[PDB]
Amino acid sequence: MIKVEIKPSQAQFTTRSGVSRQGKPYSLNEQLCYIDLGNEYPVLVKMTLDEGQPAYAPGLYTVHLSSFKVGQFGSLMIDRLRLVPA
Amino acid sequence: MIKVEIKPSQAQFTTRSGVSRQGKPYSLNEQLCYIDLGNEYPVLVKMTLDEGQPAYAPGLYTVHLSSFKVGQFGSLMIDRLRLVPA
Repeated sequence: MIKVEIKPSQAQFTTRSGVSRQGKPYSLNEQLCYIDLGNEYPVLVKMTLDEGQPAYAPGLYTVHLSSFKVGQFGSLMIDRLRLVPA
Repeated sequence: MIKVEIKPSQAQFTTRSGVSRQGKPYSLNEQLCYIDLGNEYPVLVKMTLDEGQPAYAPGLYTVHLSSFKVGQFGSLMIDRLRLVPA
């Protein structure tokens, strides 16, 4: 299991916006977290949240299976990091 | 945990080859597996193995932490799927 931590300082999201190729508006919410990838300290990682989802609260989380998909070259890829409480 | 299965029919790798941009030869070994992504049946996924590593034997496996890296846009990515026995 991948250990992900949302620190007290990471409790908010920021929002970027713009317009798609054929006219539609979009908004993307982004939140930071720390993921332990087995180095000396956890590393900082940016997450784009799904529509209508609040920022995750501070605490410990692991990665949900829906984070993954098979890509166009047939290998596994991350679609978007989606989290569940530890 | 991601459940990965190497079936009896997937016990071998195939090898692709070629030459890099500035002259070096390369060989890449590829092996297939089934990964349970929570749909009605597991899906077929292609893996590129690391240098000097044999094909994984038939059986159940989970994903090692070294499979992941932070990408150039700061989000988590899969580098190469690396497995350990379940």
